[PDB]
Amino acid sequence: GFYYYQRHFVDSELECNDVVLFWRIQRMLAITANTLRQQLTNTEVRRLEKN
Amino acid sequence: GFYYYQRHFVDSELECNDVVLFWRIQRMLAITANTLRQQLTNTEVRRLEKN
Amino acid sequence: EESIKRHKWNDFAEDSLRVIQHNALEDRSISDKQQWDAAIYFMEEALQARL
Repeated sequence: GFYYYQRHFVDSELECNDVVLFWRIQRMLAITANTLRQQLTNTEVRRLEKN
Repeated sequence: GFYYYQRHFVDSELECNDVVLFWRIQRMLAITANTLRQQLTNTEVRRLEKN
Repeated sequence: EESIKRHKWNDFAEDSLRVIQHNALEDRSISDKQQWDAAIYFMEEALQARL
């Protein structure tokens, strides 16, 4: 239950801030990787060829 | 209705969100009445006695 | 008659209530069955009157 997390009734009830944390950093790492890749393939590789 | 949200089942029409609105409004009615009472009983009622 | 006219309510309440009211609404989280039932009760009452 993600809903049990949403409940946040008590510690004994599921308190899954941990899953949402690791999800957030999942997003951070994936988006960082794709941004770096995009700059590489559309900006830096052509500059590399020129150099 | 609680199972639907544990399972995230896709065919589930039921979503119980109006409940939160009227819960919030009930509690807001309580808070407004209590704040007004406190202003009455500690500030305004004694001013009324003086007047 | 006279005692009423010599009293005035402190207008600042309008601003304080604005904050206080928001806070009571701000809790959108029904964490357990008991508040779920209280919420459904108030929703049923308010909607039944208009119905």
